[PDB]
Amino acid sequence: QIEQPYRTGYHFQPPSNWMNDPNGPMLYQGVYHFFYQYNPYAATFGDVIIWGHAVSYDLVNWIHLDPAIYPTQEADSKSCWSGSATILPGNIPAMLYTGSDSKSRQVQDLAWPKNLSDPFLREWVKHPKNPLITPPEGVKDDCFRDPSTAWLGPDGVWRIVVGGDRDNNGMAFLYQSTDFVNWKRYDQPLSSADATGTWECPDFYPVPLNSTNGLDTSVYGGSVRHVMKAGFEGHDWYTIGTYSPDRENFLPQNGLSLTGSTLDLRYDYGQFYASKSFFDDAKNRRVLWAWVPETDSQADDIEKGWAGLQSFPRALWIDRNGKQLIQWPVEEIEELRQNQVNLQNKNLKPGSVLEIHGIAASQADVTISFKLEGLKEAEVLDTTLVDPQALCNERGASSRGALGPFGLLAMASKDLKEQSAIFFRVFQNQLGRYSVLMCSDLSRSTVRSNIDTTSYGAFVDIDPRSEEISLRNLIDHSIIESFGAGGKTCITSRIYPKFVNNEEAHLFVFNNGTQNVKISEMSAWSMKNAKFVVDQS
Ligand SMILES: *[C@H]1O[C@H](CO)[C@@H](O[C@@H]2O[C@H](CO)[C@@H](O[C@H]3O[C@H](CO)[C@@H](O)[C@H](O)[C@@H]3O)[C@H](O)[C@H]2NC(C)=O)[C@H](O)[C@H]1NC(C)=O
Ligand SMILES: *[C@@H]1O[C@H](CO)[C@@H](O[C@@H]2O[C@H](CO)[C@@H](O)[C@H](O)[C@H]2NC(C)=O)[C@H](O)[C@H]1NC(C)=O
Ligand SMILES: OC[C@H]1N[C@H](CO)[C@@H](O)[C@@H]1O
Repeated sequence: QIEQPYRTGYHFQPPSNWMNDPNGPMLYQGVYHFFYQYNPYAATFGDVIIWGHAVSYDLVNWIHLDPAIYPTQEADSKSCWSGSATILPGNIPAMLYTGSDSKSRQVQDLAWPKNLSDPFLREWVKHPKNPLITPPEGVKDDCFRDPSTAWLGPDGVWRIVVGGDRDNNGMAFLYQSTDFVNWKRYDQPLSSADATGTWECPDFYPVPLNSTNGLDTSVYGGSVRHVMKAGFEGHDWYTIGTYSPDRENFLPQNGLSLTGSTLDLRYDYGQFYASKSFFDDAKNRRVLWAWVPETDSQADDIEKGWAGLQSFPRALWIDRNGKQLIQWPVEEIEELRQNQVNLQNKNLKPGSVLEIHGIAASQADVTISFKLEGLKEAEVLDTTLVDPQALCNERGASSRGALGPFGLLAMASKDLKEQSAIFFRVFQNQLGRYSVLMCSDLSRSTVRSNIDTTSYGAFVDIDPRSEEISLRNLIDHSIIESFGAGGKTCITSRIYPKFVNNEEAHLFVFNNGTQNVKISEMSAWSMKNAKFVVDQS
């Protein structure tokens, strides 16, 4: 028998209880800081939410600390909601966050470490003039929140954004200040969309063109572009554009307002929400934290007594062609790798299933690369308007085609009665150009009742003719982060097979199509647990 079969081994998550929106991430004095929305009283959202706190020297192995920001003054008596962190000149970190005041309205609060001597910033103090910012003119007291990391303009003035809506038209309210205490709403929003509802946890940063690293938020230039990100309709979206401080104007690259349609871009197309990035000036990389909600019954959450996991921190950067963003787990994860199992030049005959042996199947890192031959045989399906989620949900692992479904069977039982399939499908349009679809077929992930087993999918932007379809998977018990094409298309999935209570998990590579495919290379590593020390009291 096995207890707590769903807690992860190397993904960040508190000892117990509920967690969501990751908060004010930052790198201060050689230490990585992470904060998270926490309900110290149950395994479900509640009327009282504080800021969880934990530190790490490598984003992998953590140390849980006492909660940092909790309601102490009127400006946040009901709860301390999401916010961001900004290290101001002088090496002093500032925390701006949304609070729920006595009158139950959402406002912006400021706070900062109280004992900078302390490597772990255990104790924090609020400013006295809190709240620093209150809902604008025509804005409802529960539609104004999630302030961003601030950025300093060449003119010496700061800039931040706050989420919310104006008559149900999601917006990025922009405020400016010189001291970081007195703020004034700017005349227009930084950006916005219609009928999208409250924009949550906005994020606005610069990405260096033709590079693969990050920049300090405050950077700007002609060889730089800006990502305007926002959550809404249960998903986090973004858009690459150009920023011009002089008029606080954001001009999208594709020239579209966010729509939440299969027309826009998301970081991850599965369970991924309330994401926030931050600049790591030690390794020159922009890191991305994101909340991964549960998919099992609320009843189930109260039983296991915990909800919420954080994605494994991924590095962010704009693509070579500059039209989309790329993500990849930070190198530190590599140090968790134990033993390995390879495969090279292995054909997967039509309708076959090859098992990977010797790996720690339930907690591993698996990369696999397919070599396609005979594309002319691709099914015929113009994909200009097709919605991939519908397609993976209609054509699962058991729907045989020409090229694909071919891929990986993770968190699977020995009898394949329960399985989670991450795979591909290659299609071709009348004119002869190809398209690749990536899927996460959770339809058979678990036999348990009351579990959301919806599947997730997205189209991968590569050329099957020239490049091989690559796929890495971070398998950690109840979460699977599927990285396709080197991070050009990511998909996080939560699954809860029943077998994980008695039997051990299995790992397979498979091809259920009619056309033969070959495994160019398959590198699989068993992943050891991440160290989680506790220093609270
Ligand atoms: C991909 O290849 C097959 C594509 O159909 C798929 O077959 C599985 O087995 C049969 C078809 O041979 C079907 O199962 C039927 O019987 C079960 C009884 O256990 C019913 O519950 C099903 O609803 C259905 O009537 C399924 O179509 C299919 N899946 C299973 C095992 O139920 C293979 O499974 C696919 N390869 C893998 C392992 O992903
Ligand atoms: C401010 O932070 C420092 C650094 O952690 C604290 O100093 C440590 O205090 C413990 C006992 O509380 C000692 O065992 C360590 O030797 C101290 N280290 C240093 C660097 O002095 C200090 O106590 C904190 N002050 C407050 C306000 O609690
Ligand atoms: O826990 C409160 C936070 N949940 C939302 C995102 O899920 C944020 O807008 C809000 O600040």
